[PDB]
Amino acid sequence: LRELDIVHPAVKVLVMATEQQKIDMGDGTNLVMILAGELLNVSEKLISMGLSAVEIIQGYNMARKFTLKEL
Amino acid sequence: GVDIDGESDEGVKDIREENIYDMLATKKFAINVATEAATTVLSIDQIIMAKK
Amino acid sequence: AESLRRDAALKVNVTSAEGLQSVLETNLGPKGTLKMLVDGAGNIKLTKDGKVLLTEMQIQSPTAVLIARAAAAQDEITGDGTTTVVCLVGE
Amino acid sequence: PKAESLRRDAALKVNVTSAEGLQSVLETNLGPKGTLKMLVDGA
Repeated sequence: LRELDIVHPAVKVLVMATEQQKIDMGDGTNLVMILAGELLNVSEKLISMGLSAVEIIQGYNMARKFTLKEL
Repeated sequence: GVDIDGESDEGVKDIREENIYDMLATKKFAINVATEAATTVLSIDQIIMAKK
Repeated sequence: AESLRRDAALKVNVTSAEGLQSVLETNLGPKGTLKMLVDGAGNIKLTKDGKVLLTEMQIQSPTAVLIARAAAAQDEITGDGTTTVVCLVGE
Repeated sequence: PKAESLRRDAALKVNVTSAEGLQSVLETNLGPKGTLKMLVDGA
């Protein structure tokens, strides 16, 4: 991702998110890229049904606090 | 866990055998970054660019 | 004779207002959406504020130019409701 | 993943547009102040 310059924002955010994991920690660079990429793949079923992307974000925010509490 | 072996074996191993675990700083920090990464993509319904 | 008939230059202004409002219709209130601004040098600027949006885009249509220029004076005084003013003009 | 997105509404807008052109022609003969239509079969 460092040698390949990114233009489209969706991939560029994942590149900037990789630097967030790489600078603060020496492990988990592949954990962020794989997990964040699958969240958009499973979201295609909700986008198809007609659920707006606004309430989709609200669902992940409520699930994030429930996940961090179980960790 | 998940079996990482390259040879056919019945079942899977245990975490205590190879002592393969994930750190809290690696798992907890990766969740907050992954959620914010997919949020920006879902928040963009269109792009605006100009001529260079 | 060759007289009167059609003013249809109004149709361009009406269509220009619908296309401009449809872009800012996506982002409103706390439920709004994020947009990208590219200056051509490779800088990706992600901001929901319509004040920075209208300055980074260059529209050839004169209808959207008057709306963008008039919105700059309101942002220096009111400083809020940049998208709201645009949605009221197009609708 | 196949597709399900919209009912797309497009076949309905074509039906409305087809009725707009039909009324616009036929509304000219309405009332005593209307206009008289002519038909030619080619013969």
